[PDB]
Amino acid sequence: SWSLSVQTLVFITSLTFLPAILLMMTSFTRIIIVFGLLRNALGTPSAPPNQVLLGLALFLTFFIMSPVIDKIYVDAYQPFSEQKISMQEALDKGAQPLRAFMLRQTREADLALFARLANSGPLQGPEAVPMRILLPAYVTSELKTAFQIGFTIFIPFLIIDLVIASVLMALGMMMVPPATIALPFKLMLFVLVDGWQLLMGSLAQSF
Amino acid sequence: QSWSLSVQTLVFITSLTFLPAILLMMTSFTRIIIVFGLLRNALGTPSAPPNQVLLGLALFLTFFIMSPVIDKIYVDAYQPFSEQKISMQEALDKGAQPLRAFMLRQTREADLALFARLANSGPLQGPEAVPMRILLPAYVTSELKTAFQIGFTIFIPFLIIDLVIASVLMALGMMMVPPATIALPFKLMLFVLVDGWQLLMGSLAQSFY
Amino acid sequence: QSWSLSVQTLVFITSLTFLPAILLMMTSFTRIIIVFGLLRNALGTPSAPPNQVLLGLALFLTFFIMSPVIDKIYVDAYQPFSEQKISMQEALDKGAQPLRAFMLRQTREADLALFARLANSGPLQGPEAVPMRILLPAYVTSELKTAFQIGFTIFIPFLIIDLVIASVLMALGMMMVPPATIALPFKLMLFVLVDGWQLLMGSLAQSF
Amino acid sequence: IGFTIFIPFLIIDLVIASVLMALGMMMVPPATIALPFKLMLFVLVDGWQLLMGSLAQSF
Amino acid sequence: MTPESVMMMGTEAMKVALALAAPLLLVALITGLIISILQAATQINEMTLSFIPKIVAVFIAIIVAGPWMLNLLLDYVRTLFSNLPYIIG
Amino acid sequence: MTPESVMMMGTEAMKVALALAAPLLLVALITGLIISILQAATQINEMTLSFIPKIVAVFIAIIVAGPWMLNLLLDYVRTLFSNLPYIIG
Amino acid sequence: MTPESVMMMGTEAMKVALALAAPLLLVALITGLIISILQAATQINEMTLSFIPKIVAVFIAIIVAGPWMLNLLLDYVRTLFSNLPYIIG
Amino acid sequence: SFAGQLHAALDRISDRQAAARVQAEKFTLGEPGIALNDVMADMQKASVSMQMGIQVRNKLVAAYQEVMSMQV
Amino acid sequence: TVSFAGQLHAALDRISDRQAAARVQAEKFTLGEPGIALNDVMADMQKASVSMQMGIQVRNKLVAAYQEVMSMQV
Amino acid sequence: TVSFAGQLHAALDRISDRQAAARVQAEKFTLGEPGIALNDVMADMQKASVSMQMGIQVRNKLVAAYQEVMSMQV
Repeated sequence: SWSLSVQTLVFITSLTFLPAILLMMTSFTRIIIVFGLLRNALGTPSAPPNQVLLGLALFLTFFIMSPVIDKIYVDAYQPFSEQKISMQEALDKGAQPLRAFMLRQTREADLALFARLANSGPLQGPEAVPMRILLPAYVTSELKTAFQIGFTIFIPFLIIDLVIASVLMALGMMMVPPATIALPFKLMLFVLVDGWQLLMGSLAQSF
Repeated sequence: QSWSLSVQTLVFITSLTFLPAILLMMTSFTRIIIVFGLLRNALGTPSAPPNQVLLGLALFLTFFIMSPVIDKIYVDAYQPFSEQKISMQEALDKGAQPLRAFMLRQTREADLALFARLANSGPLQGPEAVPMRILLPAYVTSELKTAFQIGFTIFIPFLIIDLVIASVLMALGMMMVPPATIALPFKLMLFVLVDGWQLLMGSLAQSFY
Repeated sequence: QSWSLSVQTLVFITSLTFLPAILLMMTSFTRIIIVFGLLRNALGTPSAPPNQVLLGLALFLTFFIMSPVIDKIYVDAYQPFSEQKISMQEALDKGAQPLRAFMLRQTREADLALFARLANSGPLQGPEAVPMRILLPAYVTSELKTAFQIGFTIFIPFLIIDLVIASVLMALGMMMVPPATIALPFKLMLFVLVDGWQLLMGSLAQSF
Repeated sequence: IGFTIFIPFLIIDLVIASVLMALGMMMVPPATIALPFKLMLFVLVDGWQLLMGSLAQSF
Repeated sequence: MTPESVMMMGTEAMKVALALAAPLLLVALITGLIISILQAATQINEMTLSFIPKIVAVFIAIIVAGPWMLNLLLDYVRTLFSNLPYIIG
Repeated sequence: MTPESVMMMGTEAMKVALALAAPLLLVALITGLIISILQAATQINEMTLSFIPKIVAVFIAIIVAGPWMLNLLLDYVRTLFSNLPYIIG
Repeated sequence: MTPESVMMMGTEAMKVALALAAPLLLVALITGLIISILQAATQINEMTLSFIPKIVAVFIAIIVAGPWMLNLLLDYVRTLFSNLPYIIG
Repeated sequence: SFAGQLHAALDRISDRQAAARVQAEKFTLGEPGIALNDVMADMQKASVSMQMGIQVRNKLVAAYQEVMSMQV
Repeated sequence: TVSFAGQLHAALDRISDRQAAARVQAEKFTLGEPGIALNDVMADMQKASVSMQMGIQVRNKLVAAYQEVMSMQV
Repeated sequence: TVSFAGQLHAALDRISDRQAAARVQAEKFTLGEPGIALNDVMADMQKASVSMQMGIQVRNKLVAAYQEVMSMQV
């Protein structure tokens, strides 16, 4: 254990990187990109405010991190009080669940690329991946996953738009823009199937 | 000859303020983030990944790219500084050389010649004698040109997709259909199936070499 | 007549306070910065080069352009002051002359007349006696006008490219295809091929 | 003063938009093409000098 | 000010705009109408025929009348700026 | 500068623009008109059949003349930026 | 203060907006419909010749009814600002 | 690497603080062989080192915030 | 060709040289050297302190100017 | 014809003359020139210090005001 004043300095300094922790280490990027792509899908880039989407992504991130938060509480929050482990052995012990989660959500190709970017030859085991190699690989994997989910969301709305345009063309209309007609049908399909709750359920299942 | 401790501390803390300037004008960062600023435009989503995600990804990529230069600076210059075998002035003189070489290898000769002529410098015998005042802006100019080249090349497959989709839409008589919204999911498809992000970062890292 | 040392250092620090104003309104920083901003707007990429990169480029270009003036100030004014040959007042007066000449070289007579008539100055014989309070705003106005001229001229090739691509798309019947998406990569290609960055910086330097 | 300073640039914007859309190219952004012409109008009138003259003579 | 001290100024400004834009719009409409009538007379089925005549007509009209419109606009703006100090009262 | 200089600069500008566009616009117009005349003569009532050949023609133009339209434009731009320090005044 | 007063506030405001915008929109619609029916009668079809008279008609609309709009909107704003301190809660 | 160097610097500063505090504590009890001037000099050196660490932290945080505020 | 980096290096070297001279004189006086007087030691230390304070203030003004210039929106 | 730079120059010069006069009076008293009294020397030194502090405060207020005026968002 080192000095209390140094501990305060380090704690307040690490408090600054909270957006970095939320974005790079948790899943917040995935939900935020999925929400952005879904908003782009419905054809209305300002229908729900950016604030509301950010808060919804924050709540989803909190739930989906609740198991990792519980593991942190068991391994770090509690034993720091009983003083069986503290300072070093614990902060790292508490960060271990984050490492397990990010290993689970990271693809092998990104990790391989970032290892050969750091000349880390003897990285043989999969539970001793350094943070420098694990973090950007995890972010890239999250970007790929979010884009895939966005395309899957895109498919039904694209189908509806194409169907509306095809019926307009077949009915004889050649000048009517299909977007105006298809927008309320997109909304009634989204509400009627209750798209939002199934979307969040799938995102939670998507881990 | 060594500076006093007070002067050394003053110089160190003063030079700590130039960290964003050094990062932008001396490291790889400028080429990376700019390309990202164009890539999010090519995909059709200006929102894209958030700005901070792209900035941090560029920072990590920059650190990985400059790992050899940082290691050489740590070995040649900073290690004698910590082990008391060098002064601050000599350390500053010695540690910049690997970074100067890194900047020079990505510097186009035309820009370097332009800034020489504009500073009215005398005949430079060889690369080794190029002043930093001439190497810095020339490196930034060449960096911007290279980033624009990479971005324009990146803009190609998405243009292909947009043109194909628009031609298909117009060949069917569906003239009133805006092809941007239709082609955006297919651009996302193209970036997903080919593993666009990993391929792009690998290409950037190889480009710097 | 020589200021005491404490007054001298007070003047020095107070003058160092006004450094950004001198850079913006007495050097070539403002024109380069305006042209760079207009060029960035002209490519359709409102945030591709970060503001700090362009600011650093403009600062270095300004230093290179003003190197002869700084050399004249050093040789004629600052060097005797540093060797205690002349006092601070006369050193500042001698150092004003090269910068004043440079600013007069890049000002428009109409703006000088406007500010002279506005300030109710008496008739001035030749460029030798023009107060700095009169020359500074006129020089700033002339720099603004010249920067806008250069930016408007630069805006032309990208306008040509946009018009030709829009016409090509329209003649094919593609009524709902926006031309910006197709024009941006070609704007980048045009600027790359002509060696745009170094050419534009050389043109800005040559105009001074 | 400001709302009448705005007038010529609105005139240029409307003229350019009307010409562009009547010609057929309705997908172009009129402001993008209009900005260089606004700069041209400002520099060929001597906008800065005349604006200072007007501001001074407003008193 | 007054609604009139404003309506008159706006009317003069939009008269200037109408004078500026009248030649281009007129030649564009005339060319489009001529091409369309020629197309209907021959019963040719096409929609993109008129665009190129439109563009060359507008281009030639700009070349022919550029000095006139530019001088008119410059003079109008110059008098507006000169009269600006008296507009406030 | 004088307005006349601006008119001359714009004149060379739209001359270069027309030189760029005509190799493509002319061939597109010719293909469309030929297909439409054939359609009217054969009474094959369908407009959209005129669209498919045009693209190919346009593409053909590029692959036959893309270099030239690439080069000439540059020979203008490299001049314009080199005339920048001499147009001010 | 009561929600009835608020919703009345919105209604009257947006009816004022409707009165302000109705002449211009209706004039444009009538001009477009007239040009369209003339095109149908003459069997002429270019999408650009309907855009020409619309601008002229809508711009004349400000000449004729512009003072009325300017007087109506100013009266609305004046009354709203005068009654502001009596609908406070 | 960089995190390792930061950790080493923080450890050195905290060792400074701990040594100064322990020396002052021993001197408070009346233990022999510890002089007042040495205690004061060590306390001032520890304060100087801690202030240097604070300043370095401030500069690094400001640089990080400036970098992360760019418009891509 | 006058360079600002050279001038800054020269000023820093002058400040360091004055500080080193004062420190050396004080060290020699502590060691009982005969030809050094206390008043000279104190005056030299005060002059070195004044010079270093001037350097600090100039650095502060320069940093403020740089941070103002680099905070533009171009 | 009133120039604020002229008034600032006049005030700065006046402060300089006061400081120089006090310095020369102390110089002459040290050299043992008859006709100079210690009390007047100290009084003029303190007056010079008061004038310089007044100049410092005026400069501080002017610089602060200039920075507050010059940082507004236009």
